[PDB]
Amino acid sequence: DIQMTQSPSSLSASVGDRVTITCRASQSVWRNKNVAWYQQKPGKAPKRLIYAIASLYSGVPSRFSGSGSGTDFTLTISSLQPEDFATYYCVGHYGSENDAYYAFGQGTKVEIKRTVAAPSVFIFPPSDEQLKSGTASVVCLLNNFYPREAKVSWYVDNALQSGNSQESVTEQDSKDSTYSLSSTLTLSKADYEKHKVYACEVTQGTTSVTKSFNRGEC
Amino acid sequence: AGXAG
Amino acid sequence: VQLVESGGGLVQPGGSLRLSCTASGFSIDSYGFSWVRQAPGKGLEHIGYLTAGGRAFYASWAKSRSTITRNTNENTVTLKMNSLRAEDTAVYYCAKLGSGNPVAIWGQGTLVTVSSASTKGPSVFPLAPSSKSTSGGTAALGCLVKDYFPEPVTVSWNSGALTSGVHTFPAVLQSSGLYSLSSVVTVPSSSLGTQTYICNVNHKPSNTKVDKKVEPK
Repeated sequence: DIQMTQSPSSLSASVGDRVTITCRASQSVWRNKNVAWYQQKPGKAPKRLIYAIASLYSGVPSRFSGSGSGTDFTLTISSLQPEDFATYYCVGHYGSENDAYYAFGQGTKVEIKRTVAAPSVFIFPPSDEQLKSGTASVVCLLNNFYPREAKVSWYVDNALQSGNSQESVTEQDSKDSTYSLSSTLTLSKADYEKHKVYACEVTQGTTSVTKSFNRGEC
Repeated sequence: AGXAG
Repeated sequence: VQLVESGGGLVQPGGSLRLSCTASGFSIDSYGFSWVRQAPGKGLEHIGYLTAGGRAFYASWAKSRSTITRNTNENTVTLKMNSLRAEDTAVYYCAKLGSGNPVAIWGQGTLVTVSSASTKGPSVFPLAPSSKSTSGGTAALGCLVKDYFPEPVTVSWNSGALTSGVHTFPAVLQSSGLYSLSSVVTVPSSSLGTQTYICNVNHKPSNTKVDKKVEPK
């Protein structure tokens, strides 16, 4: 039935910037009053910031504020902080004395632009415990870097690997606004013990960093 | 009214 | 004032979910309550509203399969949804949304996974730090949490006493259809001989908890 469209769908802004997110309803909301704004941080439940278009919940910092009339609404973050990294949703109430409906906008992801930071790169051999099971996971960790885009390649005895690895990336850290990334190379025990040099190569811009180990040297 | 319906 | 949820977990396709929230500290007919869901990685979706007057209204997408009720004697509100498909996998919430009133109350949400696959506990392996660091006085260590189903697993370190520098990565679906994740932490290398580091892995869907001490070498 009802729709709500937020704009933009995502944005990047600097700490201290003023941020504005527009919400836009397909009908007039109940009493032209019932619009709230919610904030959802990674792996957390949504948290209400604003209700009744402009009332600020007592648990929320005063840099959040809302405005708007009828069918168009606005959330303003007056001085963006690292911990404001989140997806923001407007929610609207609708209906008559005989109808009751709620609709959510599609969400606006707010990302924090910060200065470039090179990752610390760590490489982990498979544990002896796992090798007994017949499988070998080699993990490469890229810790606390910015920006997010990075190319991570595996090399086993200087042969480039394809199709035997998976990546996972965190969301922006709520304190330093960096990312971390893991890449996991999965081989059988038989494959793992047939080679010596395991290397993970990380490329960002004009720099590549390679971390390696020689199987069984400690 | 606080809510609709 | 709380709104603890119950009734989630692994459900087979074609089956039904039944979810209930028990109001702790007030009467359920005091306020109107919504049911909301969020598929992994997606936005919030309103299922339906039970007005404090007792009339239930549903979004058009959900009217066919959904029934919301309340039991004043039970102090509970209930979502019933049938003919479940994979697209119904989501975290489900009961909440008074507070679009216009100062009161807003949310359950903690429970994941409902619609799948015919069986539950499987994780294997936990150490990601051990090297005895001598090669990263300027910082050591990385962690635990690899492999081959479990369904989600979620939670990881803490030293029973929650260690939070700074922890990264628990989002799980990845493996080609086996089982999940895997890692949780890592960076600590001062000088602490490796002194400080004990234990990852606490909880997989509530299989009623399995694993506590692993991660030692150098």
